Amino acid sequence: SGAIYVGNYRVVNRHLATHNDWANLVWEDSSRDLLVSSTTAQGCDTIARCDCQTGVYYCSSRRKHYPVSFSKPSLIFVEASEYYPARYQSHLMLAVGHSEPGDCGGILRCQHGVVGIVSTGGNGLVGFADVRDLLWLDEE
Ligand SMILES: [Zn+2]
Repeated sequence: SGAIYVGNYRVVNRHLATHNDWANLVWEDSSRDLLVSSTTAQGCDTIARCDCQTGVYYCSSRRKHYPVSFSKPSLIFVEASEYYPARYQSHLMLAVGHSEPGDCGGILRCQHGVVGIVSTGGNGLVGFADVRDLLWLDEE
């Protein structure tokens, strides 16, 4: 589990979204496994605006933050998981590392802020849903 709290937005994995998230929906995209809902309180996370390929992610299933290199956000074929069939997922970045279903929502961060959240796992790889192209999270 986990979210990003920027401005009056909450960013979560679409497959973990709550009733309250859908009842306060701003934007969602199945293909990216992302959903954004509106918040009453201001959040304090900063979204990275960069093309970094190194950062640190939180892995709840190891209680550890791991430094990783990660790929450019792309359309990647993902194996079936407990929450999606095998499919193409867009705006996904891979690293070599551990990720199980409960790790979804863990933050990937670089020197510029939050890059994205854990979304995929298995096969010795971790996949992150990028948020750096969602420039509207910085305003409004
Ligand atoms: Zn960066």
